[PDB]
Amino acid sequence: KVFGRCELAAAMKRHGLDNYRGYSLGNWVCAAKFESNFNTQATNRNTDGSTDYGILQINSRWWCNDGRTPGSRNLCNIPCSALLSSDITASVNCAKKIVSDGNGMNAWVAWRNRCKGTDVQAWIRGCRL
Ligand SMILES: [Cl-]
Ligand SMILES: [Cl-]
Ligand SMILES: [Cl-]
Ligand SMILES: [Cl-]
Ligand code: NA
Ligand SMILES: [Pt+2]
Ligand SMILES: [Pt+2]
Repeated sequence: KVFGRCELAAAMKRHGLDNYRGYSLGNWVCAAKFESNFNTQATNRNTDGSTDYGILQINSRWWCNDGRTPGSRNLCNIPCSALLSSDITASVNCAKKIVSDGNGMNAWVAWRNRCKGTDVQAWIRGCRL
């Protein structure tokens, strides 16, 4: 599913991301925008052989099982395919563990390079929330 901007902002707010670990909703909407362009079915293979999945590009090295990432963990206890659903629950639930892990939203490289320190409020501006 390709979410609209305000559509994803509502879904992410419903699922408790607004100010989750201190990160305002705009940060999560931005991170989705640059990780996946809001497409739940986004996948990207990494040179190390892991794959990133879903709206927040969650990596199989740590967080999910795809059966093809040797040596990896599955800390969200889900098949990576669950991260591709039109329903964002598995992605958000897994992202809450990721952002709790020590480095906050720096775990999402696109967030650090493109969202951090910017006017992230713009991403939710105008949305009924
Ligand atoms: Cl947009
Ligand atoms: Cl915000
Ligand atoms: Cl694996
Ligand atoms: Cl933090
Ligand atoms: Na894995
Ligand atoms: Pt909804
Ligand atoms: Pt939820």
